[PDB]
Amino acid sequence: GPHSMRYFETAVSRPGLEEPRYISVGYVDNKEFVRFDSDAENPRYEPRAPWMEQEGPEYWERETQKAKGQEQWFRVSLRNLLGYYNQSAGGSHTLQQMSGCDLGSDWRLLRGYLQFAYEGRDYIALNEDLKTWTAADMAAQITRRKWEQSGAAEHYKAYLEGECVEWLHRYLKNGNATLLRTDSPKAHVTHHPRSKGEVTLRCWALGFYPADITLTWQLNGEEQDMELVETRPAGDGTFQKWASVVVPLGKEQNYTCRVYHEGLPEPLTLRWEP
Amino acid sequence: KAPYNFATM
Amino acid sequence: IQKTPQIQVYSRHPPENGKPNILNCYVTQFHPPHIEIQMLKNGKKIPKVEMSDMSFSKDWSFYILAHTEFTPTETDTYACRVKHDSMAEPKTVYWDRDM
Repeated sequence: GPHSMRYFETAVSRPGLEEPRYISVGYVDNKEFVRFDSDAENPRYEPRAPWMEQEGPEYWERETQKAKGQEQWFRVSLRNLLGYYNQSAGGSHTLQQMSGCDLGSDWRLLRGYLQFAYEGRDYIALNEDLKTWTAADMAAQITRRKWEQSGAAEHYKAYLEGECVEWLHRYLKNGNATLLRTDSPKAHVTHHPRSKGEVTLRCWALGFYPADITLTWQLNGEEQDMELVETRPAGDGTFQKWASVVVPLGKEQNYTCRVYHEGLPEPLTLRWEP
Repeated sequence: KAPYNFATM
Repeated sequence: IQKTPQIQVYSRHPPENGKPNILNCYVTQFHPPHIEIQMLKNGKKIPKVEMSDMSFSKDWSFYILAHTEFTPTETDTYACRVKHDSMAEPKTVYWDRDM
């Protein structure tokens, strides 16, 4: 709580070609579990989590036919924005969608999401009320008055309160084990010369999942700038992070790292040891 | 299951 | 408009001279999604480079993990050269085994 479900769609128009590349990617509780990609040999929705092999062949056929429709919804919407911003079809353009629902700890719908970006900037988003819109540009006003005109908000409201919550619920029962899974970080601190006689101590956390993790250094007390790096996939489903610090030579046994990760039964404490 | 959009832009 | 990619080059498993491994090139924070990522050994393109499916972040920028098998030695250098429309030049970032 909040358990959640999103679909992240992307349509990149391709100059010359008749229509665009479209990618849909579904997430439950932030893990990818389904995915459609239009330039695949046979383009279909596919599972991206073992516990989606559960679903039947009618599911995939029906979701695949949705992608095909979305694909065209984007092809159109692309052509239309081209007009709004006075663009040509000689250059590629990108239209993106985030949508779905969060469930509060009481399991009822907490928030709905339906938002768009053009060229990677906010364009139009459905407000939390699920009735109105916020528009970034003048250009989005054209689309806004269109969607106010056509009563677009309600129909998306229905998805968000219905199918989103229905199916999130069913996906959460199906994946329970897998979605609660956590791998613990295996940590070590390494020693690197840097200056003279100042040195770098770097605490690594390796092989963890999910990616949410906190590394902190400590000099008896509590940390002045330690460099850290943005959490990084290892490529095997686990993640990596490090936090380094600048330390005086010899005077570095006083220096402690802590790794906070939900899969850890206890936060780890490390320090350098030759 | 994914959404399907209504009025285009 | 156009966001310029960030890059970490790093291995999957801690490096050991002689030990086969996977080298990763995590490129994030870029837009438009179309990007070209090459991994280099000693200034030469590594031929058979794996490329994950492309996903976007909640702030709408894309990320991809480029990766390839490799066997770090005392001597060989590895880099990742990212070519993107948001930059005039490619950005080449060397793998550091300490980093």
